[PDB]
Amino acid sequence: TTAAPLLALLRENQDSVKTYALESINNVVDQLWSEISNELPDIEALYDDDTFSDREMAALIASKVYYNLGEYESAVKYALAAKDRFDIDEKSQFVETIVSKSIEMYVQEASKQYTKDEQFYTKDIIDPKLTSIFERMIEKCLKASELKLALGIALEGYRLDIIESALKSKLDQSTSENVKIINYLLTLAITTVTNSKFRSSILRKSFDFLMNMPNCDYLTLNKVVVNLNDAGLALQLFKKLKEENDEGLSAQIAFDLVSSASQQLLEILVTELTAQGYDPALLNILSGLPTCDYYNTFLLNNKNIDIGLLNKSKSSLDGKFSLFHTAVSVANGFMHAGTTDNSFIKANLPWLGKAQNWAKFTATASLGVIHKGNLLEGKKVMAPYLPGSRASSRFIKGGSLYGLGLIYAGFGRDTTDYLKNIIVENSGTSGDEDVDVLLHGASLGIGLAAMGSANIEVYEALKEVLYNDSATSGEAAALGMGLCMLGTGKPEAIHDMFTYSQETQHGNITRGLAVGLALINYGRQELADDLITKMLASDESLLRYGGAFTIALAYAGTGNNSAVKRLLHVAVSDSNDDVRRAAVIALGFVLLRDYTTVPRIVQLLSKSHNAHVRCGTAFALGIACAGKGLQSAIDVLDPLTKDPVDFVRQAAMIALSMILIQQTEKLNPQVADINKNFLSVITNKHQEGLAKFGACVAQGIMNAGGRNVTIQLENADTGTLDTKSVVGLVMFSQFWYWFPLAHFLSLSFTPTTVIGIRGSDQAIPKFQMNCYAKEDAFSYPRMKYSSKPYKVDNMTRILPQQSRYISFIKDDRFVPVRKFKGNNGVVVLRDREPKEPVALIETVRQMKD
Amino acid sequence: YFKLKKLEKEYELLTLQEDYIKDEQRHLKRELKRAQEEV
Amino acid sequence: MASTAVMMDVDSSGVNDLHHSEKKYAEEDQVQELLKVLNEISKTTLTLDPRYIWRSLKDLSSLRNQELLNAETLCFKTIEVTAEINCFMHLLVQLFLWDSKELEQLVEFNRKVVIPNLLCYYNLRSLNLINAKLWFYIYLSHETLARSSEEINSDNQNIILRSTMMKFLKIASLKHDNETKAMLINLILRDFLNNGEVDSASDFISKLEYPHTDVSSSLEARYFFYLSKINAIQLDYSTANEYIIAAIRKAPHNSKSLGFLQQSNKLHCCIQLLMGDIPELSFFHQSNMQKSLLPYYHLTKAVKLGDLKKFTSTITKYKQLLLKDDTYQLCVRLRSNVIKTGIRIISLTYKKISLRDICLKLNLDSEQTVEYMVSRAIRDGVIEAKINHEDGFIETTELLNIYDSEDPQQVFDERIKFANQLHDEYLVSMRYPEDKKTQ
Amino acid sequence: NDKVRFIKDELRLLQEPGSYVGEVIKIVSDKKVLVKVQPEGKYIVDVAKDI
Amino acid sequence: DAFRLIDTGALINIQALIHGLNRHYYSLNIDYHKTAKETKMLMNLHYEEKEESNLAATKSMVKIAEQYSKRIEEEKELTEEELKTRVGRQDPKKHLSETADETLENNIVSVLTA
Repeated sequence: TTAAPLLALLRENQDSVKTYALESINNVVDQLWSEISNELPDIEALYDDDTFSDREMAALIASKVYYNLGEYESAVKYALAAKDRFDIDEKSQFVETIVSKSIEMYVQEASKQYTKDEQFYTKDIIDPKLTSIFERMIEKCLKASELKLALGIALEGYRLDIIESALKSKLDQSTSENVKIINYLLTLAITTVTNSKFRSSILRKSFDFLMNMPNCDYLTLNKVVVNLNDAGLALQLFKKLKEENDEGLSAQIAFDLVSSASQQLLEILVTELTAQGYDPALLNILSGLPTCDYYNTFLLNNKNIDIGLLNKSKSSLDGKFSLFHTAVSVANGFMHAGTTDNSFIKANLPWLGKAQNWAKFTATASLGVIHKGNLLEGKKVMAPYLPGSRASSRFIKGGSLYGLGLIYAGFGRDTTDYLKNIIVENSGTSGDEDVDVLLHGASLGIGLAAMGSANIEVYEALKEVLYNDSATSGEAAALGMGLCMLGTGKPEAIHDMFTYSQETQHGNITRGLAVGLALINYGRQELADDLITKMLASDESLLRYGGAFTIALAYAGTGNNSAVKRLLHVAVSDSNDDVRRAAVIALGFVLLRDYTTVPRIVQLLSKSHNAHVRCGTAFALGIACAGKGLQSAIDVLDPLTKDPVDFVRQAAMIALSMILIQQTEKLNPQVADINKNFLSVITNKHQEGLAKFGACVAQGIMNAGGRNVTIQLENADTGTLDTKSVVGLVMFSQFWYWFPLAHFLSLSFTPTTVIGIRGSDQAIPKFQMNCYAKEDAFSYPRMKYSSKPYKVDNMTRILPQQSRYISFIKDDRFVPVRKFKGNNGVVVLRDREPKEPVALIETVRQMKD
Repeated sequence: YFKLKKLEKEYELLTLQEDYIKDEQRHLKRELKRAQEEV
Repeated sequence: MASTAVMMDVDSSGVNDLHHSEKKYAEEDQVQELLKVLNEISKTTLTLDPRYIWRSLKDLSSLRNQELLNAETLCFKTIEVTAEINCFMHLLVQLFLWDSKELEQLVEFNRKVVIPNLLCYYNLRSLNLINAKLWFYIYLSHETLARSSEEINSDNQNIILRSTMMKFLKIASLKHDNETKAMLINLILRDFLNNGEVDSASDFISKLEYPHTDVSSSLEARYFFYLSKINAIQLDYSTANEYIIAAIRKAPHNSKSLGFLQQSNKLHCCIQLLMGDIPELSFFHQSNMQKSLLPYYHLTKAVKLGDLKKFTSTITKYKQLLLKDDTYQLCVRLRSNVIKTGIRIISLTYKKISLRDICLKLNLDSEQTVEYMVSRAIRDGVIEAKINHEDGFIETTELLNIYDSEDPQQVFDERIKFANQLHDEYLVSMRYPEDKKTQ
Repeated sequence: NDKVRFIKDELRLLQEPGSYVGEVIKIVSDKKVLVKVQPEGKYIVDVAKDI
Repeated sequence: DAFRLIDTGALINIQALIHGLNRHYYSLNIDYHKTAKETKMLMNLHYEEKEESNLAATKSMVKIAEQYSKRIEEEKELTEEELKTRVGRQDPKKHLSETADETLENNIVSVLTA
């Protein structure tokens, strides 16, 4: 009824009565807590009275009021106080609320405890009551027995105690699920946790939960390992592999691996597996040339060309003297990238006349592109244009130098170092532009292969070549040096770079240093922030400039909002555009992993007073969706493809085309326009060789490597980043700055190849596995899921998706263990039945290799 | 509880995604107002 | 017919089907809209014999027939879920005295609707599809009791209800668990206004306002309405009126202006009384007494003078009408206030008047109670004067200044503080087309 | 920004050599329109590409 | 601008030189640099502030009449402006703010002195 009678009872004596009071009161608290709300001080004093037992009643009673007061930590505290008056399975929303309300509070504490200690939860710092009830809810979550529910909590609950046990307990290997439940959180963990260590702790145990091996997924563990970059695991695997040893099992693991571990990391296992004893096939998978072959094989096979239209472009003009004539030196290289053809190259021998000493140089570099992945001939290809075979131009002669490692990146270190020797040879001297280029073109190709390869010499030999202060030469040094130490690099270079930057007197020499910084500040994230800050602190763009890239290479992929947020305002606020522009551009890296809002994001900067803004937009957006969709994102840029400055749209051309390979034709109709708009522009005499350039490029972009090849980074195939995928962009980023660049863009070029291969040494038995996709291998240049046999699955267009509406036939000799791994390029039908039908097929590899 | 962990979590991104903008604005505000001048 | 009756509800359910797939704003506002158009069809002859057959079929639909109570016989798990609930909504609608008289039948039904499979999972799912009014609007009627022996016991069903509304006050988790709520309070408020002493309203205050936006300004005003009446004997006047001032201002009511806003106005009229302000009922001539003002006018008419007898006479006359509105408690005070008011006016206009000449007004009234009576008056300020009986001079102050003080600039500040009202609001709504146009 | 750019936009346009209003006297097949400039004499002169 | 009309090749422009007869405007691409140093000394443009600022232009009240009248005049302009509500710019709800908003601030800064 009314509690004034109870408020009467309150201070009225006889704790008995007061017992009765509380109790009685407690039942009717719900209505009258309001009336009661005033006596809480006494109620508090009651709860302070150990003499009177029930006062937890009063506490919980107060808790109730506190809910009805909105007081919760109050309530929780006095819910905590109760424990008895309180019970979890007492159901009131209030309870279930304070149940909840309790739960949360734990987390931050736990987080704040996770802050300090990562075993904090193993310890007392959190109110056990909470932790108990918390885990008792985890129990209830365990009883919920969908433990993702428990997991995401314990995820933030940070208790692997919970997690691991719940896993292991629930590990029955739900065979694939206990694998996947991990992945469900694990993949989530990748997305979730601030502290990787926490998640790193995950990856190990998970692996071990998986290393429990009722044939755990290795590619799972691969990226897991690849995210950890822990050789032992792989070795443990490799052992465990060698224990399990099977060609396709080893191969696919190595195929997992060869798709995954960093060039740097990988060599460990290489050395390891070598030292381990091994399967040389694995060591041969470490080549990956099989793919280069296959890719070329694919290319050479699957190249779709129309150089005529390209010729039509190449005939659309010879001009800008070189500069446009330069674009086609490249767009042709695109289609021919790795495809090893002189098609138009001969078509103009007078080409060289219209080539400029740099284009003459540049045209020379265009080869390694065309020959990319040809692990012998490309050298022999450069041989005539190699130094000592002379050339028409020293710069032509220089082009090979760089143009070389295009094929050999990571594999030409020797020749590189050899060239470096030639560099080192001319390093401390010979300011001849010819030499400079010769130096530079070499100073290009050096870090090219040496990229990811840490050799101080590379850095060093350049460092003075750098320090030799040839805007020509020392520029490439500002890069290769980074390329060397691209990574965490070394701060001393950083000092010196940063030093040289301000120190060395040149625009570009000073400039490119920022890159190498950004290079050797890679994934470092929090690390470079100082230099970043220093770069931020730069009066100049160039440091600030690179800082963005630095923050990118630091934070690229995963968004650091703050970094981004900084980068934004930094870009947003800054005087110099290209800073903004580049900074804007640099966003799409730390923003890579979600292209998603990037359009919505750049939608802000889609509009600007400033083109450079609207320039900077195109890339970062065009970057994140390059291997992706969003005509949305695209169509954002189409007005910007009309943004008055060709240079602006020039990007937008390219930027979109970066997205738009393989996507064409009523899958995407607009490509025609886009292609036309190129041609439009390319035909337009009043559209610039800004525009036409990018267009012809963007065209040939869509057409690169016979147009059948793709562009990938943080490859969902692996799930893993490719630094190399990044680089070409970042390289090409400054170009109308330094034109002889874009050839870097060849990096992310990625095969759509589907070729039978084997889970063994490859008879290349080819089959079209035939599960239907709405047909986008039929949506593609001239010149959904029906689970029906798809028409034709063997190489060509495919798609990562149009891959994944198709599935194998079991009926052939060879079968994958991975149940259609889902990745065209990775191919490898695993080999179940050799020395039989499923015939035999070969390749230029099989020819020479 | 859970699919939120998937789902719910993702929306602080939006929280952030929201957050950035005013910043841009204030700049842009100033941007006009400084640009506004010589006009 | 019943068809068209059903057809309308088909559209309702069809719009319920909007909300069914995540679409209230349509549904609720449509349901809101539907609530009005509900009066049309009404009844439940074949609407339901065709409804209970159109939807699907459920135990509760059967127990619902106990409310129906009829004979038809004849011949003739998903779509039939919240529709049935949304029809249980209309069940309540069938209870309005529309399609009902004694809902004390329906009382239990309401519970037996409310409590089972309802008042359960609905926190964010049901969006104020609860109408606790139409819940209680039922019980509202029966509270014509009198009869019930209140209720049950005393009167626990309402105590229960209060506690049940309390059981919602929990359920008001502010998960959006709000809208209907402070009706609960409003109930409880008027329940106080039935019996209880509001002041736990302060706790009800302490919680919230009906946060926030989508609540009907009606309630939001009706909120204020009682909330005014809080300050009534809380003896805050402005704020009370401010409520009214925030109630009648923009509460949207024409049909409900009729008997119901008079109520508002009544107390509203009662307000300026509290301040003795007596606005010109020259308007309150209109849409008033008839059945509301004019005793207030008579009050005003008295309060214009504040002539205690003539004052009292009104009360003497209208006490029951006062009692009818329980504005009786008022005015018992403003009696001498206006007396003191007159005392202040066309009188203090000398730097004094004497003891006895100001006592003359009391020589009109009383003597040396004057001392009190003047101190009684001076006590409150409400006048400004002094005296010395040692002087026998009742010394009546200036009240004279200029805007030298920050007093204007206070108001400027007041104006200043408002500078954000429409200014900040413009940004408050800047969104809607601007943001939805993006869509 | 609507203004901003737009405002800024005019400044560009606020920088002109000029636009000569002119008196076309005629064309020839030359696609040089034969034109008397209003104060000046005639100049047979190419057109705007769009006209 | 700066011309130097010929190239090596170019950024390497090329043809007209070897084809002879290079003539044109042919600008170069200008830039320049100084420092943050003189920048200060530059932005030093506009003892000092205190002497230069608050207090140095606290002169207002001299004009309060105008300051009024200026504000006074705003009023009229607007009844006017609002009226047209009953097309293109001069619009009934435009100069209103830009007018009554210019006398708002300049009138608040003076308060800092008092």
